[PDB]
Amino acid sequence: KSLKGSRTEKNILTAFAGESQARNRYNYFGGQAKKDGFVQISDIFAETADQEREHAKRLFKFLEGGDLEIVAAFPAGIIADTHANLIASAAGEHHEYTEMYPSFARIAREEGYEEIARVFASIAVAEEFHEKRFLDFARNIKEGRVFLREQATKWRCRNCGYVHEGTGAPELCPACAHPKAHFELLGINW
Amino acid sequence: KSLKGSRTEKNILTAFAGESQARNRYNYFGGQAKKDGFVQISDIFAETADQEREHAKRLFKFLEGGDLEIVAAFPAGIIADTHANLIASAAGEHHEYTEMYPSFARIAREEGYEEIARVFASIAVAEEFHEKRFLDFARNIKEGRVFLREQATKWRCRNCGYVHEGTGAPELCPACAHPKAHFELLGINW
Ligand SMILES: [Fe+3]
Ligand SMILES: [Fe+3]
Ligand SMILES: [Fe+3]
Ligand SMILES: [Fe+3]
Ligand SMILES: [Fe+3]
Ligand SMILES: [Fe+3]
Repeated sequence: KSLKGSRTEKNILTAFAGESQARNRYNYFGGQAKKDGFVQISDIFAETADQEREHAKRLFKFLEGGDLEIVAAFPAGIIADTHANLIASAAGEHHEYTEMYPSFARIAREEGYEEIARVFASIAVAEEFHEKRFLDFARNIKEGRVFLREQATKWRCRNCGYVHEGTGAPELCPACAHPKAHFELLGINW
Repeated sequence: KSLKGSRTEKNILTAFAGESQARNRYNYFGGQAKKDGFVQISDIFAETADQEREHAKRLFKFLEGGDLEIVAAFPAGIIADTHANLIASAAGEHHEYTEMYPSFARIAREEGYEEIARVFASIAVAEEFHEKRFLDFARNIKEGRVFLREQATKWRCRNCGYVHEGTGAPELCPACAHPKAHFELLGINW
């Protein structure tokens, strides 16, 4: 039915607003990650920013009216060092899939908007992987395993694609001469 | 002084939230412009989205705390045809420089935050050009002068840079074979 004048309508705008701020936060965090020497982590933040843009677009496409008042609490800033930024992000992601989305999906059902409850529940699934990914990176940093493993693996320079075998990523890539910050664990997903 | 517990603090988060949603709206509007056959207009929306990201970043950098509750009305959606999207954008831009920013700048002063009042007043200046730019494009569309003038001018294909002299942009660019949608009025600003 019509969305105008329902708790769900107000809920979609709230989700859109939080997702909108998250996209900006993740992009700023990506910038700081790059300046901290974590290029792979920098690009993940950027990718996540992009994915929130898409969660925001699906929700926005449901909206049909003019002005709508919202009451909501959002994190009042802070761009810190990368490890802290990763911890703050996971926490935000955590609240979305554990509290915000489940609740909004539940309400949309009570109100006869199953398709929107379907979308709200599906976004939460993606929000769970974002948190996990942020948590793993935070841990690697804290344990110092970002650029060095205990056993010998293959490392890839994201800048030129040079593959390196060893316990750790080299100081400078021998092909493109870009620094260690550009190396990641070689991955294959096909 | 400290920003915590001031009307200004709440005002910065509000500006950050609205700017955050504007960046997403302008990007969605850019997509629709591209699908409407207005590539120059599409890129302007994209550029504007990027500039709001930067207004949002300056404001965000002032924030120092945790969670903060906000009460505010935001436009509850709508991606329509390009002319309407341009009209809605100018209106939003209009409210920012005429009402929101002046007011927030005024309050920041009463509260001893001159530097923030300085930033708030400077953003409004940029918000005034965004509106004007959106208004001109809306008018050209409505009057049908997007791809055709009364006197003969020079038109440039944004895709390959081919310069065309005439009253109107050609159906297909002769160099890159991309359609009329890619042409703009040749401009020089140096
Ligand atoms: Fe999210
Ligand atoms: Fe997320
Ligand atoms: Fe390399
Ligand atoms: Fe703005
Ligand atoms: Fe603007
Ligand atoms: Fe061309």
